Amino acid sequence: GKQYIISEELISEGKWVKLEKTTYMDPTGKTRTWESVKRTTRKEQTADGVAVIPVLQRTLHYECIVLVKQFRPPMGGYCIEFPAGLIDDGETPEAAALRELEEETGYKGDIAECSPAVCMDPGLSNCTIHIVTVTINGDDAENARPKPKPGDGEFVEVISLPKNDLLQRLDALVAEEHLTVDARVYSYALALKHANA
Amino acid sequence: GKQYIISEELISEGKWVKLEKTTYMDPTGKTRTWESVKRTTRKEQTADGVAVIPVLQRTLHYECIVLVKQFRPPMGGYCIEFPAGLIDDGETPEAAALRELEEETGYKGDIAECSPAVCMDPGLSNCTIHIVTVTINGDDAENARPKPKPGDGEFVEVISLPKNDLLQRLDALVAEEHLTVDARVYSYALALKHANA
Ligand SMILES: Nc1ncnc2c1ncn2[C@@H]1O[C@H](COP(=O)(O)CP(=O)(O)OC[C@H]2O[C@H](O)[C@H](O)[C@@H]2O)[C@@H](O)[C@H]1O
Ligand SMILES: Nc1ncnc2c1ncn2[C@@H]1O[C@H](COP(=O)(O)CP(=O)(O)OC[C@H]2O[C@H](O)[C@H](O)[C@@H]2O)[C@@H](O)[C@H]1O
Ligand SMILES: [Mg+2]
Ligand SMILES: [Mg+2]
Ligand SMILES: [Mg+2]
Ligand SMILES: [Mg+2]
Ligand SMILES: [Mg+2]
Ligand SMILES: [Mg+2]
Repeated sequence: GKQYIISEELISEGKWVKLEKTTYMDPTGKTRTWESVKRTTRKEQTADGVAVIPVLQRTLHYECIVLVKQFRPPMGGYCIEFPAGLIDDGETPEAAALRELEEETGYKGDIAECSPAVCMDPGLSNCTIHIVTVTINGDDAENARPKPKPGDGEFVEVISLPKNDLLQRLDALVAEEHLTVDARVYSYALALKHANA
Repeated sequence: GKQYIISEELISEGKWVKLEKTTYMDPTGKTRTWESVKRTTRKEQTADGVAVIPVLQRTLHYECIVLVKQFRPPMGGYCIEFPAGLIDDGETPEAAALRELEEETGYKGDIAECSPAVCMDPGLSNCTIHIVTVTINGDDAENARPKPKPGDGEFVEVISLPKNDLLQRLDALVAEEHLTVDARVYSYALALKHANA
């Protein structure tokens, strides 16, 4: 028997996040519940945000993956992640990705590809994002002196690491600093390693 | 200046998840708030769970990545993910990995590598997992006819896709029906294609 949602009761709602009690039908026709999380900023027929995989390309160097370091309140510490942001109203995933990349890193990129909506943590929330691959011409005079343009309550640090040695460099950051690496960044790094050998 | 947590005020706590209002100090010395989510099952000094990257190997065959498909209440639909589960009390990440892999797919594997705790969705929750790379000897009799041993309220479908064509195969599954691929699975698949550049 196929499963389906029966009802979604609001438990508590903040200005950005809300908790819900989800009642659904299981394969055996039995009613069960689940505690779900959702963002209050999600628009209809639109993913919550985007994560950007910024590939910095330079003539004299191997490719680099541009990451950002930010203090994350929910984590109680600093985290290393792909640049990311919530999609603004009417804005396409691609546009959101280029804007957030420039805002958080100062780099002006070009779209390479865009994934369909993927889930962030399906066992807990309904949060989804588009993973957008963007290339950056690191030799262009325009990208010589990049500087972020963060908002009021935002201070991002840019950290670019070699694509051919990503996993190792991420491990070093974890060991030497008070940092947590994002699961998507690490999954990306593991496959780069697994593909290689 | 270094940012840090000033206080955490409980907003709503459930059986599995809770919502809190976090107050922290920004780089300038000003206090700001943030809405954060946490799992109530989280034990101090340990990550919430593990995600397993199972590589099914067989002589003279392409390698396959074992994934699971399950109905996810928060998403209101089915999702394709790496087998994963919460870490049991006192259980090590590696043991959780092999245990969850067997319960969800029936396969018995060997640990290849284990990542440090990485965050699932930092801008929203404090959820963390260890991504454990595991290899499955597809030529061993015990792995010939593996059968999932799920819980009372767990219903999983095993889907193994070729590692050599992972991203394309994921797209083909999504073209067939309403399905959402996990962001970590997609990040992994993307890097397999982006590697060697
Ligand atoms: N939970 C919150 N509590 C208080 N204020 C909030 C919260 N979420 C967002 N905001 C406000 O909206 C802004 C969105 O920042 P983005 O930069 O536009 C989005 P970013 O934070 O970068 O996240 C991008 C993706 O990764 C995150 O972990 C989520 O998965 C998200 O989908 C935050 O910087 C803050 O000003
Ligand atoms: N939110 C919830 N509401 C109601 N009951 C719950 C909830 N979370 C866990 N449970 C209970 O604990 C079990 C944990 O299953 P795992 O299988 O042990 C953990 P799994 O679901 O697989 O997730 C593992 C990792 O990937 C998922 O996205 C999770 O968010 C986590 O990051 C659930 O099957 C259910 O019995
Ligand atoms: Mg951001
Ligand atoms: Mg933004
Ligand atoms: Mg932003
Ligand atoms: Mg599970
Ligand atoms: Mg379990
Ligand atoms: Mg399980």
